[PDB]
Amino acid sequence: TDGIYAAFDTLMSTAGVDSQIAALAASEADAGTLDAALTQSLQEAQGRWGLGLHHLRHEARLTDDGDIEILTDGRPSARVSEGFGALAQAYAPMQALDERGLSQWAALGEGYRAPGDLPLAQLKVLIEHARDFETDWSAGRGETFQRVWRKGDTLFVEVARPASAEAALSDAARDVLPEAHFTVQAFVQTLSGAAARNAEEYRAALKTAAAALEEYQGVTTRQLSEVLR
Amino acid sequence: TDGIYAAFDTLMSTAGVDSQIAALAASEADAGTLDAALTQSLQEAQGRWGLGLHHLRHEARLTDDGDIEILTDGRPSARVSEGFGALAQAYAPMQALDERGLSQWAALGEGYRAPGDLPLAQLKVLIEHARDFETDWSAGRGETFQRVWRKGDTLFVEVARPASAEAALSDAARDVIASIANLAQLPEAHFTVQAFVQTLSGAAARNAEEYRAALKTAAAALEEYQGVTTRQLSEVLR
Repeated sequence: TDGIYAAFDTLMSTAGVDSQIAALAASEADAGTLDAALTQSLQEAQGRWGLGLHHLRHEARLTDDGDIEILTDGRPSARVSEGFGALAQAYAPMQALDERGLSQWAALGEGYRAPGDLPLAQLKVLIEHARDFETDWSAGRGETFQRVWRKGDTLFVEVARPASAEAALSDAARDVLPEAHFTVQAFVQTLSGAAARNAEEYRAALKTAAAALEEYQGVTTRQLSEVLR
Repeated sequence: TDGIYAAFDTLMSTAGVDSQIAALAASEADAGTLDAALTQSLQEAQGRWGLGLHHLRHEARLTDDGDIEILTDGRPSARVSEGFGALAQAYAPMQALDERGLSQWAALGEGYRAPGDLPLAQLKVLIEHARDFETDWSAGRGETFQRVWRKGDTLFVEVARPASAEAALSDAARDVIASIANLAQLPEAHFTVQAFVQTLSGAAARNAEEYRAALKTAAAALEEYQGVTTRQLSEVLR
């Protein structure tokens, strides 16, 4: 019934996106307002899930049969009514994760990717004077991984810490359902305008993305610590 | 019509481009082969004329009436039957030259351009690790200027030494007389060699030392083509 908007909201919560879609529908929002918000929410969620599909366009839309269709590059690939397990399966063959759980796809697709361990003084040059560019993954502060890319006027700063469903669910027990398919594994901080050509803003964006990542992974750990009697 | 091809070849000579359109047409080459040779010649010429129109696609084609049409971004600009001055005039409003005679347009158009005074250490990073990028003009050796940009898989290195047609033509005249008459009808009244753009691809296009050597190759090509065209014009004047 009206549980389709709730089901989507639930999906979004696995990513720490507070979509508020049921509330939007309840307000009697038109279909186009609903579709724009569904899509904006999904796009945020893709940045958190760590699936590694930045190179694909993500959309979600209302269908006549009361379902929510999820598209990648314009092709439908799943329906929300199908459940969260099916969404995961639809995404899986598009993914290319390495042994660290880090996507191997480039975010800009096809082209030169710079090393992930450039000197900051050289990375600075890309940031200030390059056009589009992209960096391979590298380790970063505190058990995280990080990479950066620019597309247009926007700099995207990705910080990731891959963490299986087991690894969290479990690790919450060291204190003495949807999260089985999706969880917050990464955070992408965006910069634009002058800030996207400022290497010190980049460095601060890493710290911002890392803190927001750990806050988001902290909450999932609490649920699986209180759901533990 | 014989004269149309010859006219085109003469225009090309002002950039030291030996286009051989008259000989190619006399062998009765087909329209596709001729059009390709016309276009390749014009693109080469544009690199040396220093008009500053790298952001535009340049083409030339045979017409039905036996003419040659010159286009910029698919739009007809002038036909060779109109004369060398008509083509110069069509280009003029597309140009944007600064005080020094250097073009103000970017080669990549619309987007971020790096400043011209960049340290070599920084330029080296762009060359090795960026994708597309562009630099404004910087000072080079011996009164030249220089800039560099990458588009896709190709690195472009431009060295220029701006020079009006009047300067080039009068220098030729001065040296001819000193060594011993409708000037208006020469193609050199409107066109002269001001620049050379050297190209690098594949791995060399991301190699700092290939770039340094392209700067010198480009400078030396500028000398060579200013040399050949000056000698060519002087012979006519003699």
